Amino acid sequence: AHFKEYQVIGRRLPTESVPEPKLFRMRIFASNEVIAKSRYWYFLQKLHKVKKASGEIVSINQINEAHPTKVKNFGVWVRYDSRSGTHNMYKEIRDVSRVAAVETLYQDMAARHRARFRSIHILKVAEIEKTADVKRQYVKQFLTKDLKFPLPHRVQKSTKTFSYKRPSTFY
Amino acid sequence: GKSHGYRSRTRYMFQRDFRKHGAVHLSTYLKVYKVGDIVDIKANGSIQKGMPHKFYQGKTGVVYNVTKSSVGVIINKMVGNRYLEKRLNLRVEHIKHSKCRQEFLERVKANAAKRAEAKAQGVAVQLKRQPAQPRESRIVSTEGNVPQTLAPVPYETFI
Amino acid sequence: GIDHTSKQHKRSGHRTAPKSDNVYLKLLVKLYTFLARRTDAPFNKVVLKALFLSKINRPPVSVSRIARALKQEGAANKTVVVVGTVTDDARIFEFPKTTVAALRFTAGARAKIVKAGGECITLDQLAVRAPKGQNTLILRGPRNSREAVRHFGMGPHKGKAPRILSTGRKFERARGRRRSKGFKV
Amino acid sequence: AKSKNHTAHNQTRKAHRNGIKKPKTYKYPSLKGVDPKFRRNHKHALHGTAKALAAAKK
Amino acid sequence: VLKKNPLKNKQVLLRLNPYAKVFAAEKLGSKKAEKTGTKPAAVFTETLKHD
Amino acid sequence: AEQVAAERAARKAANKEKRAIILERNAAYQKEYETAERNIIQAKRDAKAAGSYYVEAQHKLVFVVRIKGINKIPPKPRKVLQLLRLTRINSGTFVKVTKATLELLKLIEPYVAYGYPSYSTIRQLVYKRGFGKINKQRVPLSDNAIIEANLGKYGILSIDDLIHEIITVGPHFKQANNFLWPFKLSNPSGGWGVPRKFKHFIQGGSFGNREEFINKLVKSMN
RNA sequence: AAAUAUGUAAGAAGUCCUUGUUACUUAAUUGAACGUGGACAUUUGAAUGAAGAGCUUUUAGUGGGCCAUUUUUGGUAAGCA
RNA sequence: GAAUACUGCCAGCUGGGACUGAGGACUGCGACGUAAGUCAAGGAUGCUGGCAUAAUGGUUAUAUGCCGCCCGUCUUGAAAC
Ligand SMILES: [Mg+2]
Ligand SMILES: [Mg+2]
Repeated sequence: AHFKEYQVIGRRLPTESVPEPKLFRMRIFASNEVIAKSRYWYFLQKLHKVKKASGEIVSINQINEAHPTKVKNFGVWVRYDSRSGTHNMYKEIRDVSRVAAVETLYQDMAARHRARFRSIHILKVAEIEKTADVKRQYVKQFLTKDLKFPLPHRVQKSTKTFSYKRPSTFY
Repeated sequence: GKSHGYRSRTRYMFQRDFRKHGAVHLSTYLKVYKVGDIVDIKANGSIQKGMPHKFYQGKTGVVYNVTKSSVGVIINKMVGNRYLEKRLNLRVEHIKHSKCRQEFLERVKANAAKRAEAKAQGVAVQLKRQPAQPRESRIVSTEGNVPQTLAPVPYETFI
Repeated sequence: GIDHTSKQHKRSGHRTAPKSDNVYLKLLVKLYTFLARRTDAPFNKVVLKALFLSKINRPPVSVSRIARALKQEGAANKTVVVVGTVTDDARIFEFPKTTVAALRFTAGARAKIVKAGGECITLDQLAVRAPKGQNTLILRGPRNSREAVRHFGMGPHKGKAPRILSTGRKFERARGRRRSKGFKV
Repeated sequence: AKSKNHTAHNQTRKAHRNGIKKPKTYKYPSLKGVDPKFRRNHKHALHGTAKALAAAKK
Repeated sequence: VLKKNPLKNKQVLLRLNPYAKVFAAEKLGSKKAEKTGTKPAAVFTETLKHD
Repeated sequence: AEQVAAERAARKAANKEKRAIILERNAAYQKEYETAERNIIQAKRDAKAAGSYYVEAQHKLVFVVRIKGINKIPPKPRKVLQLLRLTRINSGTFVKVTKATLELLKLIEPYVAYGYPSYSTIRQLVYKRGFGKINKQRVPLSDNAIIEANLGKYGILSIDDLIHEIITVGPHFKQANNFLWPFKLSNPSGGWGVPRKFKHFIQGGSFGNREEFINKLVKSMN
């Protein structure tokens, strides 16, 4: 859906042999708290020997964007499962916030590789603080000095089923 | 043709075990059974007399008769759409006491002790067992336990 | 749709409003359904259910059973109640001075009871003497003594009286009944 | 003209229609199969117990 | 003969619950909370803003 | 023997003390509800201020709604649904959260939607669809006399007393819950929100544990 | 050496104390079984639900089946067995 | 130092629309009232117009929209070429 980012902090259940476990923390892009906690336990079952019955979640907090009106370039490292194997990819997206960047990332992977939400693993997402570290041409195109371009062929959708003049596509 | 003998399909069921073959130890002969005891049935392949059938392996029953070297046990067998009563004469090498019964009797005597001691005060004894309740509120601190951030690991061959 | 856990629309299976067309019996069940509705005594409900019963569920009660019930201690002056018929018994020789309320009395039983000094009472006179069943004692005859229940549940190793017309030697005493001829049941 | 040999289809449904009633247990179960030397003494023990109780509450 | 529904029908609402009248009087549905000036710890906010 | 004035006046007076007891009880319940929720909020704030984390208590109550119809159900989940009294689609029941009941909810996960109900949705359920089981009959509540006649042995006098016993899962929760007839809800007024129901709520469907989003669904279906 | 299935138990027909019977048993009032009298009651012994629970008689039709998911046998396979 | 978004609550107010009016003296729970009493409180009443007849309605033929395979039988399966 429209994604939100949460921090989820959890731990193992405390025993007498070891009280105070190590309080692992992860950042999850998810639609809500339930999906966020499910993905948290999914990745902790991939990492450490723990499961939901043997552990607990001590905190979940929404992390909204610090500057939601700054235009950033993000580099995203992704695992995905194809029909024959597992691959790593690095894609970079020029967008205004992290949740919108990963939303366009999920759309981009589903469009160009037919990869689903169950197949995509988000390794990391990070803002590229400096230009000329941008490595893709499709985003390096929009970083030029005095960028301007026209929008040819305007199509205006009509409300009536009949129009009384030939329309114009000037913009 | 088909074959359904008395000990058909009993190969691994009536093997002895690994490294405990041979003669049986004397605790099985020194154990004492009374009428009304609840016993588990597990056949010993080293003793061929007084053997139970393969249906009653792992079955639990009640003693109704005590003879010289054997024990009469009552099992309930599902036949069709009802249970029937089955009486078995088994030598004592093929039975042992059920531990759940003695655990329950220990609960009975400790429970009566609790009721007897708390009857002198009337403090709402609350003698029934309760299952696993949901765990209540707690405060977890980060003093020396600052959270460590984890991320998914990229893919590798590992061969 | 409902996931039904029981059979829908089933009758209760208990007989009410008896199948007989006897008008005096219908008057009696009218009186006792009034009494069972409003006197809040269990005796009236018991005799109301006993009034519905069929003939084999109303076995006769002998005067010997009545006398044996009266020989219970603290029960010498109770009123014996038989929802059904009362037959006599020549196997008993002395009879106490009781009161017996019943549907029907045979001639011998009525003669025995009124000869011993007691009395025979109908159920409506029982109702007007004891509306809540004061000092009563309900007796029932033996249901499992009929000839038909001998053959009920016949099978191997049951000892349960085969349905047979002629008896004696050579009428079912052979192969299947002694081990010299085959097997024994 | 071959036919179906054997199946257990529908059998558990047929059983669980009005099925799997546990047998009725009673106080004082049957003493058949119990050892005759035990029963022969048990008869005399209960006879003496009944005589003692009758003499106590006579 | 007919089920009149509370959460409309204030007559049967007052029939079931007498406290609803003083609830509406005191306006406990919109109750103003008392403000507290507590600030979270620096370790909490840096753990929150940690990448 | 006029018998229409003195007994009527005594009955009216007795109703007046019953009404006064119900009024002060509801005042106490409202006070303890708001102090409890404000104490939880302040405990979270103090844990954040001290640099710790406040792990709140696991919820002791769920509301369970049957979502799948009655055809083609395996026998073990079918028996669990009958034991939880969900014999109809869009039928709901409160369940006390215990390990023994969590295993049942795990068994009938693909046919129910359950979650943690709030005070508002509990109040709306009992007030709108409130039916008691009185000698195997489904009686609408509609008056406190019914509730104090049937649950007055176990201290419950009014509908808000029954609501309090439900939400604070007390000593007589089992008796109050079995007195309550299963709630017959309708289909949701705004729809289910998903194109396809019988996936898990995590998978974008409807069954499973929408742990706190059950209030929106139940308020739409009620 | 799992998972899923599977046996039993979660009391009143129970526990504890005392002492009666016997031709059984013991070196022996030693034990075995059944008992007398006395004490322990609504949290009487986990959860949930109960729609009534239990019992009996009599008789109909049926005794060619087939399909789907999962496990699986023969077969290259089959809308095959 | 604020606002707003998002989510949640109100026993907050209020506008439009549709379907239903079962029951038939009274009894109950309530509310507003000092009281008399009143009320939206255990199921619809008040006011008004037209017509009083084939007008509504029923039946029947036709037209239109959508749907509708031939019955009985054997069979796992029948509209069956
Ligand atoms: Mg399906
Ligand atoms: Mg859909």
